[PDB]
Amino acid sequence: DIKLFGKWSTDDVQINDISLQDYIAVKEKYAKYLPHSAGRYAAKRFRKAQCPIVERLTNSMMMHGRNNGKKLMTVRIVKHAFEIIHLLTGENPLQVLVNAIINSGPREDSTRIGRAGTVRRQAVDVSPLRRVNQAIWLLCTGAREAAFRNIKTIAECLADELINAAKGSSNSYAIKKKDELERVAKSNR
Amino acid sequence: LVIPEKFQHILRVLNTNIDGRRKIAFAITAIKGVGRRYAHVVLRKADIDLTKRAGELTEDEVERVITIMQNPRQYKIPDWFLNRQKDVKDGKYSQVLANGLDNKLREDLERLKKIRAHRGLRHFWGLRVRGQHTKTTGRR
Amino acid sequence: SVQVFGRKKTATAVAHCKRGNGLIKVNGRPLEMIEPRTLQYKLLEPVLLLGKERFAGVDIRVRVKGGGHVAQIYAIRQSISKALVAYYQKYVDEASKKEIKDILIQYDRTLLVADPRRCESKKFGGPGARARYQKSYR
Amino acid sequence: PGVTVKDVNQQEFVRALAAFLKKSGKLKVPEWVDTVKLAKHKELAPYDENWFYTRAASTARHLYLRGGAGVGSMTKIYGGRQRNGVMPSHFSRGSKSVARRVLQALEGLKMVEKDQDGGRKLTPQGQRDLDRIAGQVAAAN
Amino acid sequence: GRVRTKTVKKAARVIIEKYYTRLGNDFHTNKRVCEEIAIIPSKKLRNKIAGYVTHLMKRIQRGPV
Amino acid sequence: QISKKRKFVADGIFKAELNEFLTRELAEDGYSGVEVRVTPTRTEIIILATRTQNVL
Amino acid sequence: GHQQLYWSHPRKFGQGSRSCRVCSNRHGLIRKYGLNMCRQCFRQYAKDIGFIKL
Amino acid sequence: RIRITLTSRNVKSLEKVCADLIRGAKEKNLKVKGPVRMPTKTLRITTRKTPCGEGSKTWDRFQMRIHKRLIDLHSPSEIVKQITSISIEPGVEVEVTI
Amino acid sequence: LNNLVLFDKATYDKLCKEVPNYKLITPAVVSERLKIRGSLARAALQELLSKGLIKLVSKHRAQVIYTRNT
RNA sequence: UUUGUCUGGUUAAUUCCGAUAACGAACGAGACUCUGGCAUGCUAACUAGUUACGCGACCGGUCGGCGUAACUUCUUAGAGGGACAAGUGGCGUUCAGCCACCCGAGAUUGAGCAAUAACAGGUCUGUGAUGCCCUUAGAUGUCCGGGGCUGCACGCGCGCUACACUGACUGGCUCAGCGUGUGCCUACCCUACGCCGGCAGGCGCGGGUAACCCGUUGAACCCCAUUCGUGAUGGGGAUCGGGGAUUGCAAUUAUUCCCCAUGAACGAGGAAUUCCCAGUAAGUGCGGGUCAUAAGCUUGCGUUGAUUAAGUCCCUGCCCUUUGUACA
Ligand SMILES: [Zn+2]
Repeated sequence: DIKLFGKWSTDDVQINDISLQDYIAVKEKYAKYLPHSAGRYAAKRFRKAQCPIVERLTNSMMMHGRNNGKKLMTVRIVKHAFEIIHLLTGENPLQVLVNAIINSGPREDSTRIGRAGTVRRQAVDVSPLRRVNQAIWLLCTGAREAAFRNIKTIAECLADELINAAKGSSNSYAIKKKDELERVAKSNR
Repeated sequence: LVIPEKFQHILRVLNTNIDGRRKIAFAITAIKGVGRRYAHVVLRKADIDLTKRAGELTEDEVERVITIMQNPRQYKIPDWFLNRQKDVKDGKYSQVLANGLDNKLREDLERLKKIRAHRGLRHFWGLRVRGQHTKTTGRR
Repeated sequence: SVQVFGRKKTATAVAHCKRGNGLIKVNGRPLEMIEPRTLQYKLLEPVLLLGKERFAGVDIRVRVKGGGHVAQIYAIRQSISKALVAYYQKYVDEASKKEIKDILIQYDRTLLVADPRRCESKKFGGPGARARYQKSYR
Repeated sequence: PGVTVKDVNQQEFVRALAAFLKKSGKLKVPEWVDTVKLAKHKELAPYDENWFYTRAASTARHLYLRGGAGVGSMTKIYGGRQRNGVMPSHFSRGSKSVARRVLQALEGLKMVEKDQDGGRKLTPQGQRDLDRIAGQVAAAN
Repeated sequence: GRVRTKTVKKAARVIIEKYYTRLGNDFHTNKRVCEEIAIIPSKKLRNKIAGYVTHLMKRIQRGPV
Repeated sequence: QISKKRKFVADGIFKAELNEFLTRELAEDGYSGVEVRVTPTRTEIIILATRTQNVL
Repeated sequence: GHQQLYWSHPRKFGQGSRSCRVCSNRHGLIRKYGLNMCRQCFRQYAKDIGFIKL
Repeated sequence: RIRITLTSRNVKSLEKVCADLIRGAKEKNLKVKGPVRMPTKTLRITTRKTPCGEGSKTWDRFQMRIHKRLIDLHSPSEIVKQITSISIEPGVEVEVTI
Repeated sequence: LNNLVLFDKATYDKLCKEVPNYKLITPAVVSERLKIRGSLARAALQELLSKGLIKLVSKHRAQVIYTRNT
């Protein structure tokens, strides 16, 4: 009965996509007590996918240079943000992270061609691991930039960002940029 | 925690507008000659709890702040805190506050400009005073 | 009676494990008294994973030195797990050791197997191992 | 059970020993405890004016854990990080005046003696006075 | 890249032309064979020679090289 | 008295100055190098040369 | 000249109080462990002292 | 209680002379406690290569190791002269105190 | 930002009659909709736990979490 | 003069396989030395530790608290062992190898070394290495003294510090590691502990030529509570005044430090561009250098420790093959 943070069951949450079924690692083998693993995971191609999704989530919040290297600060932030999910919405938060990452990866994208500086772009589609990590990057942007200059602190902003990609409101910078960088691939066609 | 009827939205004491919406030892920092390291021992020796805002205090303890503030040496603010510890002209131990630090500053500047010593000539010409390189830095 | 180490880094933990009525003490403080508490489950991971019945005969005293704080935590949990497995191989039968090693390894391999990564040296011409200075052209 | 300092949580125990070193009234308070900065790197005086009792509480806890220490090692324990302005930051040592006056004031109430090696240690009476306070935080949950 | 250089695959073949009655298919036997049958300086060359005579005995007994 | 490190360094400076001075005098002798061997009855300094008759 | 002002300056505590023990220069010295050579005379005699690149 | 202290810059001559000294003292069977390996001090001096400072700023790294050992034995202190007459190999030097 | 330094007369019925009907009560919750400083948020929302209409869910030096007691 | 040295596959590599008028080789690469990762197997030890004891101190537990007998797990460091694309599946002209996965400490650890031969590359300011020219006593030798390299309508580059709420300020808590230490020339040192000050410091007894003393190197960041509440604000601490101490023959053109005061742009920076692939970038401190005083630089050490790629010749350089010459 491996429970995340002591309190979260991993047994029940619903990945409703087939394409990210082996690429969101949350189910029973990847049930861990903590979002810290101190792992060796990015040492090969495709061992970084079956890092747990919570561990990738707290590492992608380490991003800017004032907060480089500091992991337990983001373990604390993700702990209070998950408690903010359980208090504001009251559903299992692992469905909120799974719904945010499944819903917010952009399914089509654009590539630059044109011999390096005349802009004619071409639309192709996205690999699912690129969709997962693009979704975590568009979810960690938003929330830090929307709690950069505010009276709102970060934990409510990040948990509301995962909520706002879990239900698909278009105040969500993950969902807003998802629609924008898929619609320019719609436009360059 | 509700505003009292004795709450002040401003103070204008010693002719600087002290805002009534800030905390007291950080409300008093506009007077040149009190900063915070002077301020917290001022409110230590004036026997006021620090927790209150600027409007929450009555006028009697506030005038105890100003009256003990002008001569702190009567009330054991000790001797190494002092702003001018040996004056050039008076030779007394003093802590000089808003409008008197300015007058003593420009008199010491103009005394340096009178007697042909180095530092006021460096002050008058437009240079850095204390030995700095101005070849690359300080351009206006 | 065993004493068997675990290390992650220049942090080095060794647990002193002999027969008793149950104990865990890391340098004289027990396992519920270590300073980082966002990492509280890492030291408790054999206690939550194996259960307190699997520790039911031993007195484990852990002595640590060196490293940082988190490397010290990761040496504490590895030294505790190696302490119980070394006691179990010497004094209990080896199928219990087989059961405890597949329940410990398959969760996380740093509980039984060390970390060979150490900090690589600075070389000249830059402030780290790989990074280099800014190299103006004109 | 038997409750020593090493078995209990160290965030409440130093404040309860500070409550005893306030409530006895036999720790002397010198004349300048209310206007001082506590090393050359800190900016301000303490928020709470009860810093002297808290500092003496932690000092006797540090003499509980490791004796054979002096003032010059008490400043090595109590250093910190100096912000230096536009220069890089530095590590700069703690004050010997506060450690000298705290350790003589803890010798004043017959709680603290010197070591045979010239530095400091606990008495049996000062050992007793800290294990009882560990016994009294041990019931408060 | 783990390509074997000239000495570890010429010296292994001149080790295999003679002394074929001692060599075999297991690496740890041939590694111990290689110090009676040669004078090799230090062991990383000797482990590389032993790895190529194990790969060559893996190749050679099902046809001509 | 003196350290182990400063003893080893100062004896190395003794080897350096002895070989440099013996090269700067003895061009004709076939000078190639010197050999120190120290026992406390007598400290022995052995010169390598191919022609001894100009060494004497 | 006069022997009360000629070389009367203190040649304690100076950059002119120390020099290379081989080549009489004072710049870029190696002061550690009692070498007192400048860096070039370190690099000539380096293996002759026993300091070996490894 | 006489302790002989060996020091060198190379390990192999020091290992031969320490083996020879303990073989000469184990053939006569005095009480000898074994070689106690004290930690090596690396003297490192990192100088710049270029004599005028013009190139691409490559740096040079020299080092020298000092290997420090001892043997300690309980004996009459004039029996101890006869063991230190076989130990006169270059490199290693012998310091004797009681 | 122009915030209250202490409570106005009709701020107490807002503090007592809107806020325990809110889903999440943090010190970042009240100050956006009240134009108050966060010091009023920390002191006043700490004082309501002695009025017993909230439950403390988490406490940290940066982030404090309260809610409705059903 | 050419082939050998290549159409191709493969490699980090003229590394190899293969084709084949070439066959066998040498230098460079690789091998090699040093370091990192493993050992309950050996050797082991008052300048290193574990533990069973014996006693003291405190309410079985705690004790780096005081001293003894067995061991070498933790410390030190030698002698050998060990990882080889070796085992398996697939791809592959079934050949070089490449990819995947178990068993395993480890399935590209990092640095030194560095060929043919050349540049009008830098250095005559490292040289009692120097060739010639120069000056050589109203010196360009050589000393003593004030001054200078520090100057500023102004550019360009290396860097540091920040533009804050993951923060700032105050208290508590707990952990490293490379190493330095009393000197031919020659005054120049690491500092325990006790007393006096709020600091730099003053004063004295001690220890140390080093695994012994500083030193369990009680390091910073990180962690846990207090306050602050988006304001050019309690961030920014630039510039600027009086005072105290240290060094030194001497601090003015403030060397350094501390006390108090003062609060400038700066709110995340445009065209161009720099650096980087696992303990890596980055955040953060501690040693070495220079040093009578000493680091916004350099050289190392550790600590907290990730996103992203597992490829291409579009760009920028470079090598090679074919090709053109009136260029050598
Ligand atoms: Zn040199």
